[PDB]
Amino acid sequence: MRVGIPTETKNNEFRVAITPAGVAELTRRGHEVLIQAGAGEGSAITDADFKAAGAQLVGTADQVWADADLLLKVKEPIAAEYGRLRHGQILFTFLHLAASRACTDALLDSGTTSIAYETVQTADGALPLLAPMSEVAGRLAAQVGAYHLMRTQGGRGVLMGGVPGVEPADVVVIGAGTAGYNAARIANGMGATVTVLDINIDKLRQLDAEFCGRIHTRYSSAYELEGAVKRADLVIGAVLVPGAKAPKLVSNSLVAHMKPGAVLVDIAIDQGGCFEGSRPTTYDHPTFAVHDTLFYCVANMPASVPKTSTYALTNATMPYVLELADHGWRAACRSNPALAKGLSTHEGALLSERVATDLGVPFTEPASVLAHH
Amino acid sequence: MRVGIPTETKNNEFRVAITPAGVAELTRRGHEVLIQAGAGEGSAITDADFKAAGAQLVGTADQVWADADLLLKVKEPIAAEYGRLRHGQILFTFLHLAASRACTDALLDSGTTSIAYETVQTADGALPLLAPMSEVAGRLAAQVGAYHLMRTQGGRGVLMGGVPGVEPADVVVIGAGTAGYNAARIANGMGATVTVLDINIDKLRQLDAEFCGRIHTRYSSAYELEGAVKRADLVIGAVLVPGAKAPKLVSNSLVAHMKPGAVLVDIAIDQGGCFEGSRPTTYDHPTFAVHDTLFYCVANMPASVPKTSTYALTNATMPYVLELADHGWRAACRSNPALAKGLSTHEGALLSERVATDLGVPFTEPASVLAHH
Amino acid sequence: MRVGIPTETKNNEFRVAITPAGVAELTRRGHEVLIQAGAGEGSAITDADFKAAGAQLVGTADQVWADADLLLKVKEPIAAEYGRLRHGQILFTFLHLAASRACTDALLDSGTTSIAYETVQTADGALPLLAPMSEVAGRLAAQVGAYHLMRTQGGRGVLMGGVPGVEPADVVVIGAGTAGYNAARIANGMGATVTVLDINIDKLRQLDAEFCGRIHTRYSSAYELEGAVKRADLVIGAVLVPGAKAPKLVSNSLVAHMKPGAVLVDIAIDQGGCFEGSRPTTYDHPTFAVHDTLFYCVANMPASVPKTSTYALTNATMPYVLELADHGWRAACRSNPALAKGLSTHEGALLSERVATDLGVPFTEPASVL
Amino acid sequence: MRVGIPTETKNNEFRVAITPAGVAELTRRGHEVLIQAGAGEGSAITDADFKAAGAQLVGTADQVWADADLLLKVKEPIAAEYGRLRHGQILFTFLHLAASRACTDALLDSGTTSIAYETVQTADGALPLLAPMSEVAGRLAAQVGAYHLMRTQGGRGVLMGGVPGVEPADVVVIGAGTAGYNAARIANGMGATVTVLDINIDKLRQLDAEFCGRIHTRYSSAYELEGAVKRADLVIGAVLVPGAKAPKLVSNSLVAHMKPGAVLVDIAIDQGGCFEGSRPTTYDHPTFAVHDTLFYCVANMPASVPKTSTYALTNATMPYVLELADHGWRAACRSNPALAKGLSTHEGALLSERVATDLGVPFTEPASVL
Ligand SMILES: NC(=O)C1=CN([C@@H]2O[C@H](COP(=O)(O)OP(=O)(O)OC[C@H]3O[C@@H](n4cnc5c(N)ncnc54)[C@H](O)[C@@H]3O)[C@@H](O)[C@H]2O)C=CC1
Ligand SMILES: NC(=O)C1=CN([C@@H]2O[C@H](COP(=O)(O)OP(=O)(O)OC[C@H]3O[C@@H](n4cnc5c(N)ncnc54)[C@H](O)[C@@H]3O)[C@@H](O)[C@H]2O)C=CC1
Ligand SMILES: NC(=O)C1=CN([C@@H]2O[C@H](COP(=O)(O)OP(=O)(O)OC[C@H]3O[C@@H](n4cnc5c(N)ncnc54)[C@H](O)[C@@H]3O)[C@@H](O)[C@H]2O)C=CC1
Ligand SMILES: NC(=O)C1=CN([C@@H]2O[C@H](COP(=O)(O)OP(=O)(O)OC[C@H]3O[C@@H](n4cnc5c(N)ncnc54)[C@H](O)[C@@H]3O)[C@@H](O)[C@H]2O)C=CC1
Ligand SMILES: [Mg+2]
Repeated sequence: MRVGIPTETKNNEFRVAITPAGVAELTRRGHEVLIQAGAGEGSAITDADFKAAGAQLVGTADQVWADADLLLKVKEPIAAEYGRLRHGQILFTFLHLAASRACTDALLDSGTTSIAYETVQTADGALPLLAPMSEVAGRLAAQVGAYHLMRTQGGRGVLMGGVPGVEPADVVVIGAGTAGYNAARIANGMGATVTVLDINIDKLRQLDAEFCGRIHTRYSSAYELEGAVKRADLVIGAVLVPGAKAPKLVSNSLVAHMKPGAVLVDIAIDQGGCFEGSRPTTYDHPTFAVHDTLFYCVANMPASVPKTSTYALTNATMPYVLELADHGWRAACRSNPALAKGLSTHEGALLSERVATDLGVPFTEPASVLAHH
Repeated sequence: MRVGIPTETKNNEFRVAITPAGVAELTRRGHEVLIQAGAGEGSAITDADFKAAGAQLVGTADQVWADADLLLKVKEPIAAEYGRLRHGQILFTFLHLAASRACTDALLDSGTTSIAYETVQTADGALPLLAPMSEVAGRLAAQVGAYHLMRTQGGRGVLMGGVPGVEPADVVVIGAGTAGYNAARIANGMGATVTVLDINIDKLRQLDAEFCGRIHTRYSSAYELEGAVKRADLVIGAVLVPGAKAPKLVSNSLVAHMKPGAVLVDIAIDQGGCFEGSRPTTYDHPTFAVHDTLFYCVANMPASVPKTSTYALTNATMPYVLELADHGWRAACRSNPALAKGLSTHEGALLSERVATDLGVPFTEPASVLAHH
Repeated sequence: MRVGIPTETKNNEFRVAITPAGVAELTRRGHEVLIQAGAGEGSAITDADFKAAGAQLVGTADQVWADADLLLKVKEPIAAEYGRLRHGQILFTFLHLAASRACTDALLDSGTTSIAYETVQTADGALPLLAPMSEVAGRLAAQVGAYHLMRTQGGRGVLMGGVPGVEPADVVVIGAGTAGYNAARIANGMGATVTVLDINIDKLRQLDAEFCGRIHTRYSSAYELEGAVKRADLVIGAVLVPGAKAPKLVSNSLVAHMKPGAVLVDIAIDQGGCFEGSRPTTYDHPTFAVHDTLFYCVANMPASVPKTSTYALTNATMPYVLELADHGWRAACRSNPALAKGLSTHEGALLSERVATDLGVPFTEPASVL
Repeated sequence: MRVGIPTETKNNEFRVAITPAGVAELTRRGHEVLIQAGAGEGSAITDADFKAAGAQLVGTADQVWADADLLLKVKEPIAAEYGRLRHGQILFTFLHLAASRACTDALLDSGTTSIAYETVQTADGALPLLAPMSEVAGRLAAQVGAYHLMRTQGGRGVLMGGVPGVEPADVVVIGAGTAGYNAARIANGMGATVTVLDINIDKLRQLDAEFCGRIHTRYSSAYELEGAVKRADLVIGAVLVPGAKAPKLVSNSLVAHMKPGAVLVDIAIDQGGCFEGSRPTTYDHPTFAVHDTLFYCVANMPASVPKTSTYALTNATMPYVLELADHGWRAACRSNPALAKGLSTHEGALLSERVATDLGVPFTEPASVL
């Protein structure tokens, strides 16, 4: 088949959905790889690099979308792209549909077959395609929160680690999964006093073992979260219900009780945000004020480190890409239950139950389009 | 005596040279404390805070300078303050004279008695007043370097710590003293691969013990510096020869051979900069390009974290401030050789040999102004 | 029943198939334990140590083999022992039958019932009796790579950990499984800069968390693998692909590009080696040159630390030995599918499909004898 | 001035007294650096590497010695080199003149000015040019001890780290100084249970603080030492008594009570062993039996890892070398009392009191030549 990779178009999106190694492997398997000229430049992959691997370089985004049977992207199609969505094409990208009725409507109305990276889910419950991005986003959350804590950024004016005799920053991380663990680890590596909250006590046990209690753990209740957030210099919101809209855990009323100059980084903004006051921001204008605090709500965090994140992502996705290319969406999803959990839309049908409930749209069973005859 | 603390006037300087605890202790000792209205607001110390501790709040900077027997500051006087310098006043602050003939001439021509925080030196050779600021600046250098490595900042687009399976940032720190050690420590905590260079092998031994060889150490020669710098994503310049102009260790020629979008943070900018291309920058406009790299050269780094740095500084300076108030400069310096080593100017005489050598200006022995009659 | 443990007879094999602790447990359960005099001396277990535990010490190998209902060994029987193989006896040892037609035929001709340690396999797919040997081999690879890096051994002359101000050895481990993990851990403890490569990202993620990034991890793409190997003073090959010969990941062409005196330790030599240029070496002549490089490829690494290895193995085999002794092979294999997976021969029948196809011998389904 | 570096000519000596970094610093300052073709090959430094840094490479040892004002070496001049020693040249190398009347007399007869690396000494009493060699030797001790513990080398057959469920090696380090600290650190990083003994309780506190109690510490007495050694798989002797030969802390009688196959590495063999049974061993035959134990006694351990050792040493000597070249011996020694402590010979006068006492030669006070 033809697999196509357009340039990413979201604000400051420097990533690309394939590397030369992946192109050479698709070409070796008999596939045709079409890449928009310049697509890899943000990640320092030249057109010449992609060409040497076996790709054909096309001039326009229109032609990539039109000719590709399998379309690989990094982020979700935005408004100026909805017109390129096709019936009978497979879209394989991050989608975050529970957070976007407009994105969902566009996919459904086009009749396309889309599979979301972030809902591909193995039997142990892990999300292997989201994982590398959560690792990047969590590590970044610690450094951006540290940066915005500087008084020159409107922040409280506290050094992450303090210095001998002087208190460090108090950091609260909500969520002890991939992003929360990575945020906690880097914040702790910067010398900050880190508390992590989760409702999953086994994830708290993992953190407790790994850092020998140096990273504090608290069972997450409204009662506990409220007290921890009031004491915080920096709050990192890192919760997830897979494929679903994030719960609002930090109320604006609570934020009104925070220290002036406190910073809140909502990593969960891609799924709607776990702070009441959260709304999507961009790398161009990443922050806004709520009461006396600073909110940071960038929904494509890993875009700023594309030399890291482009490879981290494709290291994980390529095995699924190869199966989709070789066998098509239906056979690949039948052969691989984890891939099938990524099924999002097909021929006008919403195949995600959580997204269906979250948006108030009718739900079609994934087992129906995968049923045998 | 009257001890006067004006508002700092350097770009983004939120620190103040005393706290209410210090003010209360001088007042207890029978000294009058004059503070410019608003001097502590950057460090969240209100005029009310200073008044409750016993300070007289004054409206203008002109009055503080004119009335004060001992004038406490954080940074060196700048041009708009040159006219405020006075004969018969003791000025106690960070001076960095070897890096400013203009500041030196202004202090000499005024006839003022000045004592540099950064040359107060104990018999073991340590600089106890520079140290806390070096700790702050070193920790900041790592977080600020990480930030500027983001592609959105014009950086290489590499995450400090990488993520599993993907290479982390390569960080080179020049200088294994207080600032370098602290920069290495934080960069390493962020997951970067850190190499520290020094000519002092016992400082390398210290780092090797502390992080179990996780922080790499290399004997500093031009040859090792070159190889190290060419491989670096982030270079942190942290060398010092106490009281002297910093040596130029990274040439513009070497910078031309660096990776595109590499970041170089010159902490040693306050002594003239240890990179050939360094010139002083501000928190408003901190970076500029040299060849295909970004230089960061802020000479007042600890100003961005005044909640940490004002307290760290005053924790260290206050013991000396008390001796100067109680006994005046000559008796205090006679009784404390460490304080005497900070002596910089008196009545048009330059009392620092390193500054005199580096500026090509006549030197007068500190012992001669301290001699008994 | 009677459990017999003879002295190992293969060259440089100093291990033994039981310790005093296992002897005491068998004996407490009512079993007789027969041990050949001197069997434990290679592993620093004296005859007195075994007797104190309850063993009957026996003068000759013949008597042990003759009187044992269950015969425990470390290595496969070799040619001078083929006549000792016995119908109605259970043999439990490392067999590696796909590697020896001679051994397979001897086992088949003997009518004996044999169970191989290396194919005992639990439901998650782990091999609990190979595991301890992979741990030992991994840890040894770091120590032996360090030694051979000394210029007096023909290596580059680089100390694993450097000294302050001086560059440590650059160590690359290919494979993040049991042996590779253990290799990485010790080499990192010796102060080397360690990079681990794997195609399994979960295993890299585990290494990253455990050492907080001290041990570097790279996804095993051709570009990353070749880059890492070119920079390396020491390469440790610790790859296994289930059911297959080791892939040749390091080509002679790549080796021509390495630093002179660089050392390559191929743990996976027991599956053919994961370097193009690997071939079996010996404790007598453990290294050979390929290009300007030193290869080390010893197939029986754990034999070199028999005091450690004997305990690692027998701690792992113990629960299976106790079930076999208490219940007999058929009931024990019926009750424990992990054990049943080790079933190798019974009464002239070959019970492993992999061995059967590899050797060109008729396969008999294990279900048919159970 | 002209700084000359000849090839080392002692058997198995493959270090060199300068690196390209050193050559570049000397040449940037306007000095001429002359290096015998092939001098750095043992340390993986090619003639090309030296030339690129600014060295002139010369075909013969004779030319280097004849043309050099400052002659840098690693070992003492040997008999074949006595004819090359010159009045008006400065020699800077490890000399150990107390150990050789023949070398001392050749230096005196020649009229040469010589400075011993090993007696350069700062005010706190430290020997900064011996220090990197003690670091290398201590780290090497742990790796070679691990290797010789293998049963295939005649050791007990014990892996340093054990493996889960199995006992690690018991390692005893005698001396918590530079070599001892470094041996303890590497042996601990290999997973061994390490106990360090010293009479200096402050060195013990440093070890306790730095490894959080994981490295065990015991006050050194004959009684404690007897107990520790009897439990040890590996003993590392790393004692130094300033101004004296190594005390014999481990008697042959004690060695008789040790575990069979225990390994003892005597780092202090250069002063001429802290074990009663120690005698010089060689890289050809590095170990020998005492009772049921294996002794390792190599007097030049750092020559094993020349790439590491050369850089460790020459990074240490570099600032002294730059002073000598920039300012000549007289001004450099006057300005640096540490450097002056290394003064050995000048114009037939012997400037070390210790050497003059030991050999029965007249002593000339170094201050009288300065
Ligand atoms: N902004 C960006 O660029 C990126 C955002 N993300 C987002 O980060 C979020 C977290 O991702 P992962 O850490 O990979 O997920 P994860 O599933 O590994 O962890 C989420 C954790 O939140 C916990 N949790 C759920 N509800 C909770 C509650 N009410 N109170 C306390 N804890 C609760 C869960 O128990 C779980 O341990 C997701 O929305 C993900 O899409 C990920 C990558 C990039
Ligand atoms: N920009 C800012 O806001 C601040 C700057 N600083 C500055 O940072 C600099 C370093 O301060 P500290 O770390 O406290 O000094 P320190 O004395 O503790 O350490 C300096 C280190 O540089 C090494 N060094 C000197 N010359 C060298 C050479 N040629 N090559 C390699 N290494 C060499 C020394 O051996 C020493 O270990 C000073 O200039 C200090 O004033 C300190 C605080 C704030
Ligand atoms: N020489 C000796 O004396 C001994 C050798 N061994 C052998 O060592 C080998 C490794 O054993 P274990 O560590 O227990 O296996 P394991 O199954 O625990 O791990 C092997 C790893 O190799 C990885 N791998 C596969 N293909 C790869 C590639 N292209 N690049 C990088 N990594 C890749 C796998 O993903 C897996 O994580 C086996 O052949 C085993 O029999 C074991 C004991 C002793
Ligand atoms: N074989 C070789 O190639 C090399 C040998 N060496 C030798 O290693 C030896 C040790 O050197 P360094 O560690 O640098 O000396 P060091 O002075 O740093 O430390 C020696 C330690 O031995 C301790 N010690 C003295 N008497 C003791 C006793 N009765 N019990 C326990 N501890 C005692 C001292 O308190 C001191 O802490 C020296 O003889 C040195 O020449 C050094 C380099 C290479
Ligand atoms: Mg000079």
